[PDB]
This record gives sequence, C-alpha cells and structure tokens, in this order.
Amino acid sequence: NFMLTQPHSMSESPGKTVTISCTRSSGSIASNYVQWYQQRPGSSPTTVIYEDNQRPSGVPDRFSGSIDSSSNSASLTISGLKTEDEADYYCQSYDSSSWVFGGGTKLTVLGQPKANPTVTLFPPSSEELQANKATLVCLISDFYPGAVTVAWKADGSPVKAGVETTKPSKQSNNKYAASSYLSLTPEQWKSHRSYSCQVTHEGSTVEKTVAPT
Amino acid sequence: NLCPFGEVFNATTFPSVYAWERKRISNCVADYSVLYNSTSFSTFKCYGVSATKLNDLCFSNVYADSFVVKGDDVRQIAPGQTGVIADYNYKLPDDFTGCVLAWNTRNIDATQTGNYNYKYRSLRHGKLRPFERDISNVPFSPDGKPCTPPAFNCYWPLNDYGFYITNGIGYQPYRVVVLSFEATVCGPKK
Amino acid sequence: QLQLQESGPGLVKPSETLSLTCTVSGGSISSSNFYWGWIRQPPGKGLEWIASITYSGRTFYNPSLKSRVAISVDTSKNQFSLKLSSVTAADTAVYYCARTFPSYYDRSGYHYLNYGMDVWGQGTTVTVSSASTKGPSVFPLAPSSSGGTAALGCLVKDYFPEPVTVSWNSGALTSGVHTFPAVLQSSGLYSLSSVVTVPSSSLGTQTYICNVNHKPSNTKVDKKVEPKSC
Ligand SMILES: *[C@@H]1O[C@H](CO)[C@@H](O[C@@H]2O[C@H](CO)[C@@H](O)[C@H](O)[C@H]2NC(C)=O)[C@H](O)[C@H]1NC(C)=O
Repeated sequence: NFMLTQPHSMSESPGKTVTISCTRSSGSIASNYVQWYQQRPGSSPTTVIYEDNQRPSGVPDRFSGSIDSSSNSASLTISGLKTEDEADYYCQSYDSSSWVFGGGTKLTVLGQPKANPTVTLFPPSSEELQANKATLVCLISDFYPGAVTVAWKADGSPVKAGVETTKPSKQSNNKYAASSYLSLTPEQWKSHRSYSCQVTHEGSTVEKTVAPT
Repeated sequence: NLCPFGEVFNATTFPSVYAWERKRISNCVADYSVLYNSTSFSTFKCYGVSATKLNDLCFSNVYADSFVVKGDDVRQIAPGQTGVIADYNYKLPDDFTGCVLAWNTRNIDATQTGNYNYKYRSLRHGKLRPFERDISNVPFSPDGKPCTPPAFNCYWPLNDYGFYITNGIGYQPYRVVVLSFEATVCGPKK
Repeated sequence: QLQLQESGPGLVKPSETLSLTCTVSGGSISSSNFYWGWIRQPPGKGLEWIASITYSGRTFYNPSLKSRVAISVDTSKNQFSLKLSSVTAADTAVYYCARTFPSYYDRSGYHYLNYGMDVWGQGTTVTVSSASTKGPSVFPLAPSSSGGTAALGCLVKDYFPEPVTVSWNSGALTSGVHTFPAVLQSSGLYSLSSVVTVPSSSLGTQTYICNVNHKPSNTKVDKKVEPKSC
C-alpha cells in the first residue's frame, strides 16, 4: 500500500496561481485515478477534481488537476484564487488493498483585510441566576488575523480562573469567530459593579463592560 | 440481417443535444471489434457490461443515441452527474447498462468561420427525467413571470455552441454516441 | 439532486459497537454502477476511507479496519448502514456516507470501481467517551443598550456530546444569525451561544425564539428571548 504526502500548509496571494503537490510514496502515480476534495471549515467535503483532471458541475473553471509523474506526484492547480478557496484540500488514490487519502493542504490567501473584532458581551440572565449559576459570554465575531487574547476583569483587577475561552474558528464569510465564557456563582456577579471583557487583537483592545440590577 | 452501427457513427451531420435522435437496432447481428479498437475514441466507458465481453453476449435491443456536445461537456454523459447537459438535455439513468462513446470531431464539425449549428438547452423549468427530451423551443419564461406578454422576460432556452478550429479542447465539437442495452441483437464468437 | 443523509447515535460507549445508518434520497440504493461507502475524519486530523458496498453485496474494506467493520444494505428502507465494533477512544470522528463515481469497464475491459466519492453527506458526529449524555441548559441572552441594531441570543450551557444545532424563529431568521463554536470546558462538557443581530426597533413588536436541538438527548428547546428592565 502507500502514503500520500501533501504539504500541510500553503499560501499564495489573490490572483496568481497555486499548486498542491501530493506525492505518492511507493507504486507509480497514474496507475490509479486521483480525486481532490475541497473541505471548508464546519462543512462537508465536496469533490472538485476526479479521474486525475476532470471537473464536476458547479466547480470553477480555474480548478485544473494534473499528474506530475517525474517526482511520482499529483497536482491540484487553481488560477485566479479568490478568497472563496480558503479551505483544506485532500488528494485520494488507491491500490489493491484500500484507499489512501492525503493529509490535507490548508490553503489560505494572505492579502485580505486586517479586521479588528466586534465584541458583544452578555450578562448572566435572570433565568440562569435562579438556577444558581452565572456565565458571562464574550462574543468576538468578524475579526482577521485569527488570534485574539481575551482577558477579563473583577471591577478594576483581573480574573485568573473561571475563564473558558474557545480557540478561533474560521467563519464562512472567511473572517473569524471565538467565544469566551466566565462561569461564576450568582453572588460574585452581584458583588462587583462592572465585569469587563478585554479583547486584545493586534494591540487594539476592544473592551466591553456590564453591571448588575 | 446486419446491425447498422456505422450508419449512426459515420453520418455527416449529427443532431444537437437539445434534439438528439435515436435509431432502434433490431433483428440483426452486431460486431464489437470496430468498437473495441477504434482508437479515435477519446472517451469510451461501459457501465455494468464489459466492452471486451460484448462479443460474447445477447441483448433484447440496442438503442443508439447520438448528438454533439462540446469537449468540456462530454463527462456530463455519466450516471449521476448534473449540469445542463445532464439536467436539461441528456440525463443518463443511474441503472444504465450500456456504453458512452465520444471522439474528437474538431476536424469535421468546426470551421474557422463559426459553426453555430449545434445547440444546447441551458435553461429549463424542471429537471429532465432519464431518456426524455424537450425538442420544443417555447421561449423560457423565468419559471412563473410569463414570456410573451410584451417581451418582458423570457431568456430563450436554447443557447448554441460556436465551434472553432482555433479554440482549445473546452470549446471543440465531440460527436457523442451512447449505445444503451436492454434476444434479437447478439454478437459473433458468441 | 441525489442527497446523502447520516443518522447516528452521538455516543458509542468504549469497546461497544457503533450503530450508523445512511438515508439515501434521489436515486436507488439498488443501482449497480454506484458504490456506497463511508469516510471518517477524526477532529483536527485528516480523512480516511472505511468500507464500501454495492447491492451486488461485493464489499471492499480498509484492511486496517476489516476485523471490526461490517457494512450492510437495507433496500426496502433505501439505506446502507455501518457496524464498527471494538471501538477505541481514537475512533472519535465525523462519519460521511458517500456515493462513488459510477463503475465502468473501459476501452480494454478494465473494470474501474469504488474509486472516489462523489455525492457527500452532511456528517453526524460520533463521540467515543465513557460518561453518558447530558442535555443542554438553554438560557436566553436578552438585549439591552444595542449599537443601532440590537443583538440577542441563546446561551446553550453544559452538554455532552456535540452537536447541538440552533436555528432561530424556526428557520425564518437567517440573516444576522451567527452561531459560534462550543468551548471544551474544564469538566468534559460543552457550551455554545447563538447570536442574532436583529433590528433595534422591533423588540416589543417582533417575537424572537431560538430553537436548540440537541439530538443526542432528544432535546428540542424552543426558548423565547424577550428584553430586560434596567
Ligand atoms: C467509420 O469510418 C471509418 C472510415 O471512414 C472506418 O474505418 C475503417 O474500419 C475498417 C474496419 O475493418 C478498417 O479495416 C479500415 O482500415 C478503416 N479505414 C479508415 C480509413 O479508418 C470505421 O470502421 C467506421 N466506424 C464504424 C463504427 O463503423
């Protein structure tokens, strides 16, 4: 049997062509057919090349497949790469035992807006405080590049535990999303005037603050 | 008597894919070396039945189905692909026992000047059930907003291939023949 | 318009048997050209082929799973189905039932079959863990002072396993909805929040309801979100 070694990550600016070189280890390449699947985050895969080079319907014209038999390799090639195509990509081939998928090439396009987030902080509602819990919710949508640091406050001083921050996922408008949670008791919510969520993205803290009733 | 395969294949005008034609092939003997090793066939794939074991078999009938699509559009004649050539024109069924054939006909069906004879319906009301056709060019309203009230909106259903001897293979004519199977047509060596 | 749909258990307990079933819609499962099989993707890792079957009964397995996989067809209910027995904790994955490209005999009679997937499914998330399911605790996240267009929500506290789905106004409300990922907490459980940015001017006219469906506990909660009194 064999392996299919993709590059794990690729980058190329918008417009100018990219190529994902999936190399088959033992056994020659074009013995069997190559299929490429696009997977976007939070999504199903979709087949975009099949039988080495052929395109299904709905797949854009720029998606060309080829076989590069010198280094025994298999190439997906995308001209005119729009910000649509920030996706995982998987070669898959087979022999007389099973199918071998590729490892994923994480295509990303690098000339895209630097967007500071839009932070919506929610207090723990009345229906939760009467269950005798409290969970503030910091909702950090629409940012790029895709790492933030989410710090919290206890009036003026910080909060060093009770924080359950996510790790940022990509939104399907191709920007980013992360949430961060601050589980509590109901007394701790009621015994400070102001619990703040400080969201530091590229040195630009966008802070948000609430109060009790 | 003898089965008329070459009398579908070597004919000097084909149909379009909007108004593709069928020639029933019946009470005869059908030969398959002529189909095995003709090597002009740029796509020749047979589903459920082996082309090299069609010599050794009987069928109730053979139905030849023939048209011209463009060379990009040839892989739309597969069991279970979509797009307008499958969706609105020549939907192969999923349980198709047959063969799909094509060959490059840029030399015979493409002029410098502009061959606009061969056509394709790109726009229809619902999708097409298998082995069905719409020859009509009744002009396609946008699904409810009707056509002939005074030329408000109907995008005409047929578009047409402008075929050229000076394009690449995406816009080149491929004569595409489908030989669907279904005990009065059998082989030699059988 | 062939569409593949996965129906799955959510939890399989460790070293038991995964009970998966794929509901097929827009074609016949008794269609000889098409192979039908499953693909998994454990989370953050890559894809992997498991098995495939047609209704000849002919079956090709991954031989690193062939001791543990039986895959079976039920044609009267149009479905094909997967047994995965003897499950480790690293069999946690999202399972994709899939149709192949149609099997053909080519120029020289070489039979290309079961070779790449074509129509994909939606997935259903199979979680291997020892502890049992907990249904979520849905709380409204009411608005106050909005930044010219108001924003309201559903905190979906404390559940095992993923996924909750959350729609809004029973599918009426699409624009402005952005449902977040779920955190992995300190305690094994998960919490997400679904947000919708609404009009600022509609909050005493218009009726906003999130619809949390945790199918691994049969929980629908169609929680209503109304404003506050500051
Ligand atoms: C279509 O026509 C071509 C010629 O115009 C046929 O080709 C001949 O086939 C016979 C078969 O025994 C060969 O002996 C000849 O050498 C071929 N001649 C040329 C010029 O190619 C072809 O067979 C026809 N196709 C079909 C399906 O009948």
